[PDB]
Parts: sequence; structure tokens; C-alpha cells
Amino acid sequence: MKFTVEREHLLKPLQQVSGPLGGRPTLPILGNLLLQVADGTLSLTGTDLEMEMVARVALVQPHEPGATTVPARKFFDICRGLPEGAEIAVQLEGERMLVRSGRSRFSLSTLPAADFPNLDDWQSEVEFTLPQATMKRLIEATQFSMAHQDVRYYLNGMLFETEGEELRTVATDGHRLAVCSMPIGQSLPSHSVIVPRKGVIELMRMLDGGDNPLRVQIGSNNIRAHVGDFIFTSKLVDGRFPDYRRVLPKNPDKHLEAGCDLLKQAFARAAILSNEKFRGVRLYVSENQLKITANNPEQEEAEEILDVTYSGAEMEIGFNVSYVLDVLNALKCENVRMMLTDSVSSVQIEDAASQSAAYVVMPMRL
Amino acid sequence: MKFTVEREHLLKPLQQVSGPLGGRPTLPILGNLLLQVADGTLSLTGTDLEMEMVARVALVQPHEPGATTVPARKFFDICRGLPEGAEIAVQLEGERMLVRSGRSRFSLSTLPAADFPNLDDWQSEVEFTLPQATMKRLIEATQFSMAHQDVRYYLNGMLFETEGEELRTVATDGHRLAVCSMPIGQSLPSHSVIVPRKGVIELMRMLDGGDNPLRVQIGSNNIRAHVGDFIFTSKLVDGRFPDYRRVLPKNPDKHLEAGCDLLKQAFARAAILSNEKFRGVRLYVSENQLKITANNPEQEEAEEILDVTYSGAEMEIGFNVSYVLDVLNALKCENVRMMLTDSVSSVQIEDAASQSAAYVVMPMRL
Repeated sequence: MKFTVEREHLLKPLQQVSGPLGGRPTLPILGNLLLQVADGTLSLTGTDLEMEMVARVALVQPHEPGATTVPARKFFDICRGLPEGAEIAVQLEGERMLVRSGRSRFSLSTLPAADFPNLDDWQSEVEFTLPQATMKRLIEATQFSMAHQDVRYYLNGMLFETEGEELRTVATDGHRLAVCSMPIGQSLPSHSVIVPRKGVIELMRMLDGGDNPLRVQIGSNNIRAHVGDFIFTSKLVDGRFPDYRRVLPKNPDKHLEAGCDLLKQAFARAAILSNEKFRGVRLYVSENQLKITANNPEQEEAEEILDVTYSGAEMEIGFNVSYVLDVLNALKCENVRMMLTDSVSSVQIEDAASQSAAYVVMPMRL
Repeated sequence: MKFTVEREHLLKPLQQVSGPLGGRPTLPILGNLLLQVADGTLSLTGTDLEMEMVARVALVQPHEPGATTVPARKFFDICRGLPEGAEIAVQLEGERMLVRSGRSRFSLSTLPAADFPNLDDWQSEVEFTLPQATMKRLIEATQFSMAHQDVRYYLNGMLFETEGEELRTVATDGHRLAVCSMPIGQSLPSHSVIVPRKGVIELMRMLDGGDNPLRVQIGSNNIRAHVGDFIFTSKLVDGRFPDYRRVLPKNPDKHLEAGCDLLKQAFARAAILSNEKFRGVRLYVSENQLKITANNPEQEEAEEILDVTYSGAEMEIGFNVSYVLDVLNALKCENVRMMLTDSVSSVQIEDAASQSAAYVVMPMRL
């Protein structure tokens, strides 16, 4: 195995394949990448056994086939460390990989390609392509509400749902919920999969937003995404994501419209004096006024009054201000619409101009 | 007490004085700021019993004199969170401090000014003033060599030495040393003072590199620095600091010049395959050539060859590469010079064009 590549052809591949590497890689070959030259294609693979990222770089210069596994972080840093535009020449000499460029020379140990983990062949069931852009908005819009490490392991992930010509992601904690659905331009059978949060972070990071279409294939226990030259395949978590259509409020008769930045600035200032643990802020809404107020254990008090569009009956509701700040930071839009019912129902928040995403935070009795 | 100020006049004071304050100290007043209106002035004071930072801001609007103590971090976040151009009105009411701005209203708990640690009055002994920019040079050129948590408590600090019309700083941890000396244009006594790692981090922090004189007053156990309307005083530490003149190589016969970024890019790359514990590298130096080699337990190796100006005997010398990477990064220059004696002795490194700063790193045996 010998190949010669330009540094810059190796760099974004190498960065991408090194994502899945992480979790205290006890089985040492997982800290390594699989390099294969076959045809005039170098493929690099990296896996954490639950997901896999493959990148292909075509080889225009002379090469010789074979396969081996190099230390990932060390090969990444040597290439990033060489100068811009450098020709890096790799060559496996027996059990060591030789990297030479200009006047530098490196020898890395190799672990055998034949020990590198293989994820099983599986078969596709649903397949569709969509602009990278749509998959980006869908994940960004909701990822913040996924659980992190929960006993309800199925919440540590994101629901991908197809229905009609809509792809829909939903993510929840068990506390707050985010939903985003976008039209995909192809009739699709109804499907639901939960992809593990590590996997949706990796998928998020392979999307550059540029012009290569993203193509996804879904099998019974795996998902695969092909963008240009990279291929990501992860498995799915086994099941029963709660029904998000039940947490949504049933007919909120009250609406409040307000600029996202003003509303965000006032809750971030009121949050400074709320209870550190529970973050409860109390809301009083009345004809064209919103008053936010916060108290904390040491009897300190914050109070914010603002002009809001709201015509309707007066009410109070308290909620955890971190959850609502999270959604106002995900809502990168001019105006926000908050839809309320009463002091004892959840509230829905959306952009006042796109019902595409909907976020629901529960009430707290403060 | 009652005063009214423009957020912008209040904010850099608030940040300079909060900076060092422990969020929740074990003696609570130490997490508050003393606020005093007297004469036409607000003085904000934060201390930790080791140092004290004082800011004054001129009060051009109505005010009423008095003193109180407010939670530092909260007050800073409330002022930072308010819109740009806000006029904040602070009024003491009972044992709450009321902060009003627009329609935002906050009420902060108060601890009494009487309880606030009065630091000690001391007599100045040597005084001099100098460009803020020379002081920031003197400290930046040297601070990365101070020890952090060394048992020889006097190394966790920086020595400021007055001799003639020069001010000098030296820092060392027993393994490498940095010296920087600059003309201050005033005849000074001959005096040395060790100021603590924390006091030099804070003095560097307030040196908003202007035109402005800095006046410094050294006492027997304190140092004070006045720049603008900020006054910083720190206690000093006692021990017998090392003499940099005994550390500096006697007469380095051999000299080598090389471009600093080439030198540095090459040591950062050999560093990748260096033993993780020792970070040891080997230089072989010969006529107009330098070869850097590193290797680790895993039996990986790195080799870099570069062209340098060297006329002199061949030599092999080993260093810890973190120690020379740290001086190449501090030295912000085009060509560097290494002055070597032999394999068993220190090497001096300095900018090839300046001599105000000099760094000596001891060799290793790998």
C-alpha cells in the first residue's frame, strides 16, 4: 500500500472520520482508522462500533493497494501539522506506516486491517434524498431538547418521522419538547426511527450545507446518510418514543407576539435572580404588556415590564426560564408567538411567521 | 447612598473589579463589592485579602453619599445584561439595593460596608512611572515561566527588579528561566520584590495597553499600580529568589539562527511522536543544518531536517520540547538565536534582533 495525496485532500476526510472516535476506546483498534487503497481510491474508516463514518479520496497519483490501520489522532496531527499544499507520501513498510513530506519523516505503528470492526450488511427499507439544508434546519431546530443520559434511553435520541411528503424530527427530555417538520418533495411511507444522539451530532457535522444532495437509507435497525464522498451509518435505538401529538396544547386560545430579542434579553436579565436549581420565572400577561418577575431563596427580586401584542384575558403562568431561553436561542427569527391556555397547561412557542417548528414547555407552580 | 450612571461608564470598572472575586468565598463579604459615593465619586472595591482592585467613576448626575456591599457577579450580570446606553439608577433602600433601568427593576441583598475588609496602609519606598505598554511587555515576555504550585513558594511569582534605569522581570520554575529588561528612564534604587502569580495575572489584565502612564509604588510588603482610575495593590511574597545571572550560560561559544515559525512548526511536529510523559526531543546540529528527532515507547519516530545558520562543532543535545515551544511562542519574532555551550549545559534563546528578553532552558538526557 502506497499512496501520495496533497494535505488538503486528506484534511476534511480525516477530520470527519475522527468524529466517531471517543468513548474511552478500550479495544485499542477503535482509536485507529482503516486506510484501504483499492482502485484509485483511498477510503478511510473510523467507528465506535455503533456508528461508522467512511470517506473516499480519489487518487490521481501512483498508488499500490493494500490496507492497514493507523493511529487516528497521531495521523491527523502530523497532516494538519505539515505545511499548506504539502505532498504527503504514505507507504506501509511491514508493520510500520511511513509518512514523508519534504524534509519530515514519521513512523506510526499499525494494527492489522483484518482486526478492524465490521458493521453488518443490512438492507434498506425506505430511501429518499433531500437538500442538505433541510436536514440541517430539522436537526438544529430540535436537537437541544434531546435527553443527555437518561434511564429512558430512547429519549437520548431524535425521532425521525416520515408521513406524506414530510420529514419530521422531534426531540424531548420528558420536560420540554421540540418538533420541526419540513416538506421533502416525495411521497413517503410512514416510518419512525429513533437515531442515537451521538449519531444525530455526527450527522449534523457531516452536512456542509453546499450542493451535494444528501441521500438517506433506513433499514430496520440502521440508518445511512451519503453526502458527496462521506458515508455515515449508525444504528437506531430500539423504541417507543412518546407521542408528541399528546403533549402539544389542545387549542391555546391566547396568543402573545413579541420580538425575539427583546423577549430574550428580559428573560436572561430576570433569570439572574431566580432560584439556581429550579429557575422559575412568573409571567403576568395583560392588554399589551408582559411582566416577567423572578425571586430567589435570598429574597432578591427581578421585574421586567414590556410591550407585547396581546389582546385577551389576563393570566399568570410560571415556568423554568432556562427551557424558554433555549427555545428563543433556537428560534433565530424576528418575532415569537407564545400560545397559552391557562396557568396549568403547557405553552407552545413558535416563530410568529412559520409554524414549521413548535416547542412546548410545561408550567411550574411557583 | 443614591447615584445614577450610564451603563458604559459603569461596565469596564465592574469588570476590572469583579474579575478576581471568588463567586462564593468561604467568608461571604469577599464575594461582594464595596460601593462608596463620596465627593463627586463612585469607588467600587473588590478584595480577597491578598489583593485589592479599586475603580473610581465620576458621577456627573445627582447623587447622595453612602457605602454598601452588593453581590459582585450578580450586579455585574444585571449591568451587562441591560441595553446599551441605559442609564442605571442605584438607590440603597433599607438592606436591599434597588437597581432601576428603564422598566427593569432589581433588588439585591446587601451586607454592611462596616464589615468590609479594610486592607492595610503602608509607606511607599520606591516609586516610578512607565508606559503601560512596557509593563505589559515585561510581564508577557516572562509570565509563562513562573511555577504554579511549587513548594518553593517564591517561584509561584515574578521578581520585579529595579537597577539603574532599568526595570526587569524574571520568572522560573527551576527548569527554564525567562528574563526581560526595559529602560524606564528614571534612576531607581536597587530593589527586588517578588509579586504573586495571581497579582501578576491581574496587573496584566488591567493593562489596557495605552499611552497612559502607570505609576507604581513599592512598599516593603505591597506593591501598588495606578493606571487611569483603577488602583491595584497586592501583597508581595518573601523568599530568596534565584539570581538570573548565575543561570545564564557563562560564554556560549556556539550560536545558531533560524526562522522562528519554521523552528516552531518543526518542533510542534516532532512533538507528536514524543514520549507523552517526558516530551523529549533530540537536536543534532551541524554546519548549516539542524535535525530534530523524537520517539516514544510505542517505537514511533519523527525526524525533521531544516537549514539553519550554524558554524561550529557538531553537537547532539536533548530538551523537553514544551519548554522550547513555549519560548518560541512568546518570542513574537522573525529569526531566533540559540547560544549553546555543550550537551550538558543550558542553552540561551533570544530574538536574533533584540536582546531585551533572554530565556534559558536546561537540557535533558533522553
